[PDB]
Amino acid sequence: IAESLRRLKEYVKAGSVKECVAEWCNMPSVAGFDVLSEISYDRMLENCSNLLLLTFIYHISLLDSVDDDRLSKRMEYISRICLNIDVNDPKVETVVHPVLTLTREALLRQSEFFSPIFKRRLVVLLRALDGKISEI
Repeated sequence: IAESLRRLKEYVKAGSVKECVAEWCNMPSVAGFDVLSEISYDRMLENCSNLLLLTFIYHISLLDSVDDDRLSKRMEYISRICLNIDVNDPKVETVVHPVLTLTREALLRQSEFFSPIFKRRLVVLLRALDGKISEI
């Protein structure tokens, strides 16, 4: 964890966005997520491949923290990426359906422990994920 945090911190400073996301996905710690969270989702969309973006939301869905502020960031990243992602990109055709399915299931598995604010926010997020699965 500690070696990885050091790399993440330096990638954020340099503005190495893809590198930040890829580093965190390889070592998806809570502390690392908090460093990465300095990078807004729009920068991620400009710099990361669709495969990497799907790797990222999958890892966010598994992260074992339900703290309100952290969960807010978790859900915002997932929402924005899933609304932006082109589910018809051939490069992700063999992963996009199972990844969206696993992402939804992962969030539901944690949902009993979400505060009421985020139980309600999840209903909205699930609708967005289901809409993307509906396209394909």
